[PDB]
Amino acid sequence: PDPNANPN
Amino acid sequence: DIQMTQSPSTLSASVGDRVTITCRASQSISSWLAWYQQKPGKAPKLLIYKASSLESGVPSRFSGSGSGTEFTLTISGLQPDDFATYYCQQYNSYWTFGQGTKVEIKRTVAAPSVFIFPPSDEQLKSGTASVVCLLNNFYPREAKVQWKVDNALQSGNSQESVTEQDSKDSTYSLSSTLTLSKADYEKHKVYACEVTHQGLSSPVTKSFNRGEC
Amino acid sequence: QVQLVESGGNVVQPGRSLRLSCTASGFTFSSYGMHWVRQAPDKGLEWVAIIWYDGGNKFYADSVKGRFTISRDNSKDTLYLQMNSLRAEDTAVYYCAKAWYKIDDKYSMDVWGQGTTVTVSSASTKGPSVFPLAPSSKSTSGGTAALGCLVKDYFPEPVTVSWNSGALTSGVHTFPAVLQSSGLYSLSSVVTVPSSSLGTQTYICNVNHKPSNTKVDKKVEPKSC
Repeated sequence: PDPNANPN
Repeated sequence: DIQMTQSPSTLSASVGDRVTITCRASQSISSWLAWYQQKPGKAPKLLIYKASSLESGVPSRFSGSGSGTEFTLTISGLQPDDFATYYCQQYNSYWTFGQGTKVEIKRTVAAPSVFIFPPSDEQLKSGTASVVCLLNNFYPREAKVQWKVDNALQSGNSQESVTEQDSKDSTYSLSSTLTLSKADYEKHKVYACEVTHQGLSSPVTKSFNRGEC
Repeated sequence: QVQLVESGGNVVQPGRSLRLSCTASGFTFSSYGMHWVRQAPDKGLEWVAIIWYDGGNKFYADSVKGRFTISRDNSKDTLYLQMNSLRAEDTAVYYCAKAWYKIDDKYSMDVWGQGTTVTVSSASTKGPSVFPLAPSSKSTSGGTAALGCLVKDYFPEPVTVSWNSGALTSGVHTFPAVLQSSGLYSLSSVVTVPSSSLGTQTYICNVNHKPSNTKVDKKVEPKSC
């Protein structure tokens, strides 16, 4: 999974 | 990890000047670059995102440009509120920051006043001797301080401390403290600190003889 | 508006644990990811961890992986950082930051809190020793004399220094503390006064170390050489 992807 | 480096580390400027800070990345981060501003004792504040997009509420004198590995932050018409440290940050792969660029107030070059303090008799009873060299009210901040004991250069037994820029005269002050045991302090005579600063035509020496004063 | 308040920072021995909190207000906390970022001179600005809005996806920096755990309680609008097996290099100011509401392929943080300070050391609490930095012929230039006090071997930070109980403030320079190899801090506070006032004016430095409940007054006597 991408850490910089949408976390909201 | 993507390494972020800023240039310069310290920028000297005046109100009204147009200044530019440079940020470089170890590998391409596309346009995923953010700029923040931090004042001493305060939190970072977002200024620019996506390299060029201004955050809402940030004045239009802040503008950004750049892509890939090289980026710039430009402040057009510096205001007193703009004197602070600015950090770039990549968010392409995790989050890494630059070391920071401090924007300071530029003033005329002022040479330091060099004073030396031998250890007190009260400290010597405790078994330690501290010699303090004081560089007072100098600009710019770059200065070289070396300790010589009986003409022998000292290494690894001194610590330096510098104040932030003074709010009234825009100067810096620095202290260098040579720490020795009581027994090692008592076997030498001449204790001297040598100061190199732009305001001085040549290195300046401030010395004392142990026990004379 | 958006408000983030950190708490929990304290002095902790190496190898022990500490729990930090970030209490949020002014935004719908349950809809945003949250970050922990730390700051120190040896580390600059260093990202620590991120947690997704629901508390499932968590990523950590290698420097803390296996020792720090990030969590959140959305019913309390509170973010947590559980720090285990703390090291001296973990000493820093710890900030909590909200992930921004900017829709794009990549995301970062916008709003930061005020920060809470974590100091990891094995040193015991100790009040400072105050030694005079006496004025002399070697501390004079143009009718102005420099004098000061050496505040040495105290733990932990901070100390406050005043001169003549606050009556003398102009020309004062209290330097930032340095950490000695013994683990104890030391600093000096100096002031420039007219040489002509050395015989007429008494000068005393006032050092307070609240962690040790230590208040010290030290008269600096002028030297006749």
